[PDB]
Formats: sequence, structure tokens, C-alpha cells
Amino acid sequence: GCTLSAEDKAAVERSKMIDRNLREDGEKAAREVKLLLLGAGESGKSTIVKQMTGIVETHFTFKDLHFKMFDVGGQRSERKKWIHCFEGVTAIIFCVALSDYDLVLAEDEEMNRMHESMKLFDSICNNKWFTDTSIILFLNKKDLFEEKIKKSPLTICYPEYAGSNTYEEAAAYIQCQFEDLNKRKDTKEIYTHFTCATDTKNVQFVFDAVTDVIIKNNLKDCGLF
Amino acid sequence: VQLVESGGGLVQPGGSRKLSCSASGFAFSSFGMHWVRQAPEKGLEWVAYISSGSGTIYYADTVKGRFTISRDDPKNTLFLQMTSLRSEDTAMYYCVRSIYYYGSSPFDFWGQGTTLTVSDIVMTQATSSVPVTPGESVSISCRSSKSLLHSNGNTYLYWFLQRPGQSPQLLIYRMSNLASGVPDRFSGSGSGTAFTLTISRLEAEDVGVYYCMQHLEYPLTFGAGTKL
Amino acid sequence: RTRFPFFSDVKGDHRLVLAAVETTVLVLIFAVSLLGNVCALVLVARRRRRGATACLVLNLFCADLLFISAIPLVLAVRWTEAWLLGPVACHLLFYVMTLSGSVTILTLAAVSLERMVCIVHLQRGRRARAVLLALIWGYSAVAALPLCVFFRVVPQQEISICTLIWPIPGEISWDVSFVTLNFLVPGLVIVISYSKILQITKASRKRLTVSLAYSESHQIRVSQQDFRLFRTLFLLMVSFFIMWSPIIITILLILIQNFKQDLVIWPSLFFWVVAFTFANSALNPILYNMT
Amino acid sequence: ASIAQARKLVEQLKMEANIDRIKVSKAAADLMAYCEAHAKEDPLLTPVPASENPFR
Amino acid sequence: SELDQLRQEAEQLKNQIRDARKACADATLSQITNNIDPVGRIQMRTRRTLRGHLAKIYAMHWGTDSRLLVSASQDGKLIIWDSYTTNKVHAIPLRSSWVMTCAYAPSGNYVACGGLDNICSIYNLKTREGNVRVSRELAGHTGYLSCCRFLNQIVTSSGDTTCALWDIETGQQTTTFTGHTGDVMSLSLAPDTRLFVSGACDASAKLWDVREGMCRQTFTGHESDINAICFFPNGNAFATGSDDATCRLFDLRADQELMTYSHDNIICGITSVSFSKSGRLLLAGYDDFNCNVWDALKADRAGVLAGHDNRVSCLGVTDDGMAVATGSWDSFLKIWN
Ligand SMILES: Cc1ccc(-c2ccc(F)cc2COc2ccc(CCC(=O)O)cc2)cc1
Repeated sequence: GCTLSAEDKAAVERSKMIDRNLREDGEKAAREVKLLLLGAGESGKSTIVKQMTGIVETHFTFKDLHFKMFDVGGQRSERKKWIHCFEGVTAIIFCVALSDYDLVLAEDEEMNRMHESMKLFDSICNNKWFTDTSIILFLNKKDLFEEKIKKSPLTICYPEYAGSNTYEEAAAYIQCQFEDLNKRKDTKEIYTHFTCATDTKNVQFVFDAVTDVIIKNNLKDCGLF
Repeated sequence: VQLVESGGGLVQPGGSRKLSCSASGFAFSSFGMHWVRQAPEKGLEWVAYISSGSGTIYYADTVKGRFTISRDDPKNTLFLQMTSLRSEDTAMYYCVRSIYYYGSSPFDFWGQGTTLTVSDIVMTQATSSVPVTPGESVSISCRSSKSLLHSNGNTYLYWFLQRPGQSPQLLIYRMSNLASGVPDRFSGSGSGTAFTLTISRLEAEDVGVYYCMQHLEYPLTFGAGTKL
Repeated sequence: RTRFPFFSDVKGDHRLVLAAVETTVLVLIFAVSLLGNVCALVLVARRRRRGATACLVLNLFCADLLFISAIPLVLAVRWTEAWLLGPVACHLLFYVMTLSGSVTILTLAAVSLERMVCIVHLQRGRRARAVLLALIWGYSAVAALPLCVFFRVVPQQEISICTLIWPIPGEISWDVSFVTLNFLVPGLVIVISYSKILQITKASRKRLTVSLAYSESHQIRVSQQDFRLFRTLFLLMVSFFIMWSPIIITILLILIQNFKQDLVIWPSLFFWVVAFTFANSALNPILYNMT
Repeated sequence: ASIAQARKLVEQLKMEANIDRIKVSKAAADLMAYCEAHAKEDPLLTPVPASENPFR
Repeated sequence: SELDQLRQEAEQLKNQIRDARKACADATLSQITNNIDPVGRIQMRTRRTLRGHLAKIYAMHWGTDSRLLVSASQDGKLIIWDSYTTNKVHAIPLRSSWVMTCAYAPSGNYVACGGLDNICSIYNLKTREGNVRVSRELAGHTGYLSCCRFLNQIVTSSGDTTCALWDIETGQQTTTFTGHTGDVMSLSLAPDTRLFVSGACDASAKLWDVREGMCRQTFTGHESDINAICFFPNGNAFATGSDDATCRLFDLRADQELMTYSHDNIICGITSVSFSKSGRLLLAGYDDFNCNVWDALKADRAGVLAGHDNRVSCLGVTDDGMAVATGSWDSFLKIWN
């Protein structure tokens, strides 16, 4: 700062003000939760986003916490070329419809729809960019589930299934089937939830799960975990 | 872009006053500001300077201890509080915006003026009048005490132009760069301590006084100027 | 009249073996603590730009270097006898040692409180950390100042020893204040901070259970995970109270020796508590660097 | 009717096949000549002195 | 059927093209370039370290004066650097923080910025108000924007397998380039700004004529997606980096491959590719946190720039040729020399 001209000193001061503004902006942007919302076609994301062109961003505020929901449903492209852009999200909200027994894909009627969602869940849970991001698994439309199960046996989707054909026993089986796809049982935690179309506790469940994730991360980077 | 000034008028000696400049049409919070006066002697004299974020304030050695410069960003105002106004403080104060980054023009836009009547590198410029009929090239010369060429390659010389009845405006910054909106008829050159400004085709819009200024270090000193 | 020496032994029972053993263990502690703390500190400095966190742990790492740098004088005196050393260092040696101990304890408490406020107050200043470190160093200097001015060289054949000279009054008024304000306040601070961390973790864990989110064979993982965290916190809880306790009890014993006038404090019994305290300087970079 | 897309692809392939090609030896020689006629003007290849260097 | 007849005719035509390509090959570049003097070893020290980004850096472009830089990061920021004094000239906040490309105007007046929002914003640096404002937002791509290059004309590539030449004065695509079957990842502009090249995940690179909007040539040979592409300084050669840890040097006149640059110790893909001022060196940023520097006229390696703590995301050599910038996911740029 001894051989600098007056204009050089003024430029350095301007740069320092720029750094101050950048630091304030980055501190304001690190106090907000970022949730990446995934799912399959007609899974129930429309109800999920209501109950709480590229990327669709959604703002939410619960208690003193701010949430940024990154819907990526409308961007049909090669997923592996841009999915790493979302590395570092707080959580991945994965929505699955429980009414996917008698429903089949329009492009291929011979293929079941539940397995189509299991393939996406396996691909995104075992991805090399999300080896430490927790997954909040929502199971939507449990009101149509309790009336479809009585007329259409669940054994059509699972030839190896063996149990009572009721809601409270099939829900546990489907939850375990979805949760068994996690090959990282120690770094990632799945927070399964059974929800209907007219439930108002989804945002509180999301808040509880994200507070747990925040607690675990703070214990991890402080060295205690 | 506009800077409108107020707070002038006749004041008895020994009193005090405040000059206020209001900025309208640009990001005032990112511009450093200067107060530059001009006595009826037609010699511009830099008075004060306040930085962009108000983190740096400079004064001319003549006015230290009596003048206070302060900026307010939310309402876009600039204040000069003047205490113990001596008889040598009769002038027409101008406010100048100024921005400093790589490749900018630090004296592009000037204010309009506030009359105030109370009841160092030296710049030697060629002459006081150059009577030349329109159509021919005109050359003006300016010299400094020591060299203005810094070690980084920049030479901090500025050429201005004040028309009769108007405020000055930037013609050339750093001896070779032409300002925005200035026709390419003007050009500047030189080296070391000797600098020249040449106009290829003088017209009726080039009549006025020309000033050479240094920005190597504070305080900033203006040349006497030559009338055309 | 009869003062208590600190580092001076007759060695009339066994010849030269105690000196060798003390010297070997002392140099082993010197080497291991030096290497462990220097490697921990260089890793912390490397991770300074990437983590960008108010770790505050490096202060403890640099504070242990003062213990390891005051070790060789004590070792040389142990190898020698009669305190064949200059009167100037008698003022500074125990002063820097007490400074090291006090700043280590204070940084332990500060790290615990920082962790508690980090987890309790969910994440999703910088100069405040520096001013707090300066404040704790200054307070440690103020508290340890009496130790550098009250040392005196006295012959005890006559044998020279550097020992403390005190006015009963004043001695207790400083000993009690020092122990209370540097071993019972940091102890309670670390206790309440780690207890609050445990209660927050348990509350979150048992609040997720009400809104059913754990399936079968997944509560096993959270139970095996809620015990691997309690064990780490418990060992951090207990190491502070089993490493800095011998020095406190021996300080109290030295105070009580003046009134009891017994042989409770032996010249050989000392310098082993001090070796155990030096062992904390080598233990510290292991506990607070689990990576 | 995918006939239009197939015909467009065939037309593109037919257009691309009407381009004359020089031997690879000539292109290699041109690349070598360009790399040898600008050797003195490559600061990264031949390091310049400290005075010349703007980043020193 | 008619479709089958057209398919077999196209297969025969491709066979003819392949035969024409292989009939003009006499000697590999490494056999003609066997008697020249090897470069040897090249060492570059980190002259500057540009800090200030608080997220992963995806884009970086050099100004034509070889002094000013622009860099785009996922924290929603576009920063312009002095790169001599390490000063920051401008800090531009973006409406969409998912930026994956940025460009610098050759006149130094405008900057381009695009990403997962499908929109290419164009910002005016030199205004009279003193602030940088959005001069124009360009929309019309249905996939993510992967690259943009100034030519009041800019050419962009998208994730919808199509490229587009625009008109900033109006705002509408004057030309649309179609023919890629996969996402187009990289763009490269010739020194004469008349023929550009785009590589796609189709493992193919197409050469397009700007004036006519017609694909001159198609180059294949990679076994995976193409992430980065560049021209030789004389505009007569390619430089493609793919995900199979190989770089390739295609020739425009011969319509054929010349060199493949690969080593067994490298198993990760290439993210960025650039030449030197004379084209003798070929830089390449890799996934394993470092940037190799190959001898390009030969095939041997020359140097390693391993001063980065994460994947090298962007790379660039000045117009003068004095320095090399290098950005990474660790949020730091480094000017080498
Ligand atoms: C809070 C804290 C911090 C650090 C240490 C520590 C550690 C290592 C070591 F070697 C010596 C010490 C302490 O050194 C003395 C203190 C008091 C006295 C008083 C004797 C009388 O009154 O006669 C004599 C010696 C203890 C407590």
C-alpha cells in the first residue's frame, strides 16, 4: 500500500467493499434450508407443493426457518449432466403414490409403475453426489389405497409377498420395500411418512426431519460425530 | 444523471454555511464525490473528496479544519459544512462524481454550480489565450513539476473544457483516452512532464477555457487554462 | 521457616536409576506430544480456508506447545541436583507452566460452550473469537502473575532451591480463588454445555418418534448411534476431570501442608503429578482431533 | 410419418460426402509448421524474464 | 418398407464416407512428428489466487485484453477480476443461481450468463448509471443452457440438442442449428468467427457454418459424452475432451482424427480443454483435481498443475498467451504462468 497510486488505492477500497457485500450475501444465503423435490409422474407432488421453464423454485417459511423447494419435474434432459448442481442440498423430498398397483405406464402397459419409481429411488439414493443427503419419503394418496386394496390384491405387483390383505399390514411392507434400497445405512437416513390428500401435518414433519438433519450435520462438522 | 446544488448566497464573514448536492439518475452509493471550486479568477481548485463508502476523506491543505464533507446514501445527498468563511472563499462550488476501477473515467460528470460570495505538483500551462479562426488545428501545452507517469504505466493527466456559462466536462483522462460523447476531433498525447492537446478541426463549439489536471496524488492541482 | 522445595531430590535410596527413568519418560512425552500437536496444528491450518469455521481449538494446540517447551528445564534439573540453574528462570518457568495450564482449561471450556451454542442454536462473529482469545490470555496472565514474583532462591551440606514465599493470609486467598475460578467454573461450563447437547439430541430423537418415521430394524441404528455419541461426550467429560484433578488436589495439599506441618507432601511424590499433567498435553490432540 | 426425418438425414449425409479431403500428411505438416513458426511467441512454452512477466 | 430402404441407403452412404475418410490417411501425426525436439518438462507456479466465491465455480472467460476475467458461481454471482492486482471490478447478482456458463464480449462491453433456467441473460457493464443491468434476456431454449459465445450476435447451445444464433438487438433466434441427437455440452468459436463447432453427449462434434446455418461436417470417435471443445489457434483443428479420459485432435481439412492423448494412470473424464498461444501445448482439466498439460504436436505429457483441492471445472489461456486461469469446485481461481 506504499507504491500504490491514488486511483489504485480507490480501486482496492472498491474491491474491499465488494468483498464485504459478497460476504454479507453469502451469510444471508447460508441460513436458509434447500430441499430438492423429486418424484415420478402424477406421484402427488402437486398436492405436496400445495400443502406447504427449467427449475421451479418455491419459498416457504415455518417458525423462524426459511425453505427453498427446488422442483425439477419440468426439465426433461440427461439427469447425470446437471444433477451434481444440487449436491449440498439439505434434504431430498421423494414423493411416491401408493395407488400404483392397477396403474401402468402409458408408453408401456406391460411394465408396472411401482417398479418404475423404485428404479428412480435406487438411482437417486445410491448416487455418488448424495452419499450424505437425507431423504424424506412421502407416500401420498393413502385414501385411495385403503379402497383399492380391498378389490385388487397387492400380490399382482409382488409375487413374493405373503401376508394379510389390509392397509395397516401392506403399508409396512411397502415402506420396508422402499427403505431396503438404501445401501448406505450409516450415512443416510430415510424419514418415511404416510400422508393423505387432506392432511395438514406434512410441513411439521418436514420441519422435524430437517431439524434432525441439521443437528446431525452440526454434530458431524464439530467433530463429535 | 443529474446533480443539483443549493445552499449558496451572500454570507457575512466569520459565519458558516452548508452546501447540499442532490443526485438524481445514478447509483450514488457507489460513486466517490469531489467538491471543486472556482474563484472569479477562472482557476479551478480542488477542495474536498469523500470516498464511495465514506471510508476515506481528503481535503486540500488550505481548507483543512474548516470544511467538513459528508455523504448520505439513502436520500442521495452530499453536504459541505463550511465554518469561518474567509474573504478568499468567494467562488462557484461544483460537485463532481467519480468512480475508480480498472478502465473508468473518474471525472466524467460535473455538477452545475453554487455561487458563494462573502463580504504539491504545480501545473504550468502554455498561455492564457490562443486566437485561432475556425477550421485549423489548435495545440495546447501543459507541463508539471515532476513526472506523472507511474510505475504501473498510467500517467494521471486529465484535460477538461469549460464553455462560457457552463460547467466543465471531461475531455481526456490519462492523457490518451477520450471521454464518452466527446467527438474524436480532440486528442491528447505527450510524455513525462510535457503534454499536448490537439484539435484537428476547430468549430464554434470548442470556444472556452481548457484545464489540465493531475491525479497522481492528493491534493489535485489544476492548470491556469488557456482561452480559445 | 522450613519451606517446601518443588524440583529437588536427595536421591539417597537408589543411585541414578530414578534420574534415568524420569528422564526417559519425560523425553518420550516430549517427543510424542511435540509430533502429535504439530501435526494436528498443521492439519488445522490446512483446513482453515476450507472449513471456514470458528474452530477455536488451535488455541489449545498452541497452548500445549508451551508445556512441551517448558519441559526441558524441568528435565535438566531432574538430571542435575541442587537446582544448578540461574535465579532468573525460577521466576519464569512455573509462571509459563501455570499460564499454559490455565489457558488450556479455559480453551476447553470455550470449545465446549461454542459447540453447545452451535448445535442448540441451529446453523441453517469472527472478530469476537479473536477478542475472546485475547481476553482469556489476559485473564490467565493476571491470574498467574503472583507465581512469577514470589519465587525465591534459598539454600536449604546446603542445597539451593527455588520456592515460593507468601505472607497464612494471602496464600489461601489466592489458592481458593484460583481453584474456584479456573477449575469449578470451567467444569460447570463444560458439564452444562455437554448436558444440553445430549438433551437436545435426545429430544429431537424422541420427537421424531411421535410422528412415526422409524420402521423396524431402523430404531436399532438410531439406538446404536445415540450411544456412540454419548460415549464420546462422556469421555470428553471425564478426561477434563481426571487430568486436571491431580494438580488441583496437590495444590490443596500444599496449602494444607503449612497448617498440618506433617510429611504429607514428599519431594518424590511431586513431579509425578507434574508428569501426569504434561501427559495431558499429548492426550489433547487425540481427543479434539477425531478425524 | 418418420419418412421425412429419414429423408432429411439421408440428404444431410449425402451433402457431407461431397467434401474433398487433403492427405493427413499435408495437415500434419501444416500443424508442425504453425507450431514452429510461432515458437518464439509462446510465453508458456519458453518462460519470459521477470521484467517481461506481468504476473510477477 | 420405405423406411428400411432409406435406412440401408444411409448405412451404405456412411460406409462410403468412412471409406473416403480412410483412403486419405497415410501416416499418423505421431509418425511425422517423431524427429522434432521434445518440449520436455514444463513447470508453472501459481502466480495469483483469486478468492471470493462462496460456492462451486462453473464458468470462467478471459477478456480480450488478457487482463480482466469473469467467473460464474452457484452462489448466484458473476464476478469480474483485475487479475493483476487481484481486485474485483464488478459483482453481478443473478436472478437464477443455477448458472453453468458465462461469456465475455470481445469488445469488453457485455457479459453473458446462462444455466438451468433456460435463459441467457446479457448484462451491460459500461452504462452511465454506474451499475450493471440486464440489457436483454434471451429465451426459447427448452433445455439447460450449456455454453454461450459472443460473435450484437451471440451463439448458444442448450440441453435440448439444438444450438441457436441470436440477435441481441431484437431478441429472437436468427438461426437454429439442429442435428444433434444428444445434449450439446460445449461450443467453440473459430478465430475468424465464421465456422463454429459444438460437441454433444452423442459422442459427436459437428461443425456449423454461421452464415448458412448448415452442418458442414461431423466428427466421431469418442466412446462417451463430450464435455469440452476448442480450436487450434489457426482454426484448422479440434480439441475434444470426453468422459473416457481421452483427448482427441480432429482435423477440419482431412475430416479425420490425428492424435489421442490418454494415459493409464488417468481414469476420470476431462472437464475443460484449451491450447497455448502457439498451439504447441494442450491443457486439460480433469476430474482428479488436477490439470494436465500435454505436448500437443507430439503425444507425450509435459506437466501437471495439481494445486487444486477439487474437480477442475473451467480453464482458459489468455489471448497474449502469458498466463492460464483455472477454476474449480473448491471456489478458488488460480492464475498460473
Ligand atoms: C487452573 C490450573 C492451571 C494449571 C495448573 C498447573 C499445571 C502444571 C504445573 F506443573 C503446575 C501448575 C500450578 O502451579 C502451582 C500453583 C499454585 C501453587 C501454590 C503453592 C502454595 O500456596 O504454597 C504452586 C504451584 C494448576 C491449576
